[PDB]
Amino acid sequence: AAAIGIDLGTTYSCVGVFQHGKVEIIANDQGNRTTPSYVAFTDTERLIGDAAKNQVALNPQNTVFDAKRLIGRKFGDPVVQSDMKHWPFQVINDGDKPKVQVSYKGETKAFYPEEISSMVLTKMKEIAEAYLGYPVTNAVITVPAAFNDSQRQATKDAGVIAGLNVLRIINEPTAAAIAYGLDRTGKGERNVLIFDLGGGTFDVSILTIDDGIFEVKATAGDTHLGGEDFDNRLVNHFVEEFKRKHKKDISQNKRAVRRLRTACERAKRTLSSSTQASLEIDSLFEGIDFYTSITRARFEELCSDLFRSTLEPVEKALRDAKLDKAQIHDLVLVGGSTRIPKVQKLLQDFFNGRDLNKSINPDEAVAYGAAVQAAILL
Ligand SMILES: Nc1ncnc2c1ncn2[C@@H]1O[C@H](COP(=O)(O)OP(=O)(O)O)[C@@H](O)[C@H]1O
Ligand SMILES: [Cl-]
Ligand SMILES: [K+]
Ligand SMILES: [Mg+2]
Repeated sequence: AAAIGIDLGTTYSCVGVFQHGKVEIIANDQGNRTTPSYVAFTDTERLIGDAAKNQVALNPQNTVFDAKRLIGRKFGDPVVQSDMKHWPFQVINDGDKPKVQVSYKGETKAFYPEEISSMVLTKMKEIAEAYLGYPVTNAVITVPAAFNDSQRQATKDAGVIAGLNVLRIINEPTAAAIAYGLDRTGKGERNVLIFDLGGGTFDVSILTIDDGIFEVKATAGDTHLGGEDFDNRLVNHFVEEFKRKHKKDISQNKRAVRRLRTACERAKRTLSSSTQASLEIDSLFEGIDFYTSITRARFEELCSDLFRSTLEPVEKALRDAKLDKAQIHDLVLVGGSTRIPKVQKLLQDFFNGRDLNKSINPDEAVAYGAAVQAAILL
């Protein structure tokens, strides 16, 4: 009975298992090795993951995401008050705890963030069970290093609600380091930088590892910088292109923008492995189709300031850790956006040509380390 490692992510989640001497990251029913952290409520069903994200444009008020930004916080937390202004779903106050309010099967219902996250975890659990062939009961679940006691408590509660025995809650940067075997040496300090650029957040952690013991020396980043901001740059570019080509402005049609955004995320992912991508959106606006293309070089130009802004938190973290660049032994890429070639070039250039640890898909590295640690704990 194998235990699983679960990366419960702000925008995407990922599950792996250590079995037969190696980790396997487990693909979902659609074949995707990561699954959106989305939950949708309709007149007839609750949708989780791909099915939820794939109907987001049809159902914005009842499609919940970003629950990790709420989990374990009080309603009056300035983070909650700030973030809620920009979600299409309703957040309400139940005894100074936030709840998401939706319509489901014709009725108004509210859920605590940990309940939303428990549904995402249930999906990851079922993804693993379909692969393994038997029920899964034990798991390691990861959290950001910045999470406090209440946020860790609520993440553990999400796991309990999903029917998991949570063996340990471990930090995301620690899990990434474990994935690359960086905690296996004996006496001797090793300095590791984790550069984690995901869908919604950017986190830099500097760890010192000595005889298997992890010590956080410094952290930095931006909780509102990630792949979604690169998608948004492409969206605005294509809104302008559509205006020039058809003299129609689509920006106020919430459905057309959301569907253009989905095609932009897909093209962005293609540009990490090809130098050009095609977009073909049928009936984007008023029956007008939108068939166009984007080059990698144009994408880099549209995001050049955003990509470059990731280096200042690295500088700051090094300052706070009292370390020079050359004193970092390993540079570990985490998060789907670190697959972007320009991002890798910026970081490698900043470190004067140093190797990047990127042999594990960066959007899977946290789950991979979590799966290793789950096996060790058994
Ligand atoms: N090949 C790729 N190239 C560029 N971006 C990617 C690629 N694959 C995934 N992404 C982006 O990674 C982001 C999600 O990162 P991930 O680490 O999976 O989740 P999270 O941010 O929730 O931890 C999304 O913005 C997604 O579009
Ligand atoms: Cl699935
Ligand atoms: K993730
Ligand atoms: Mg992540």
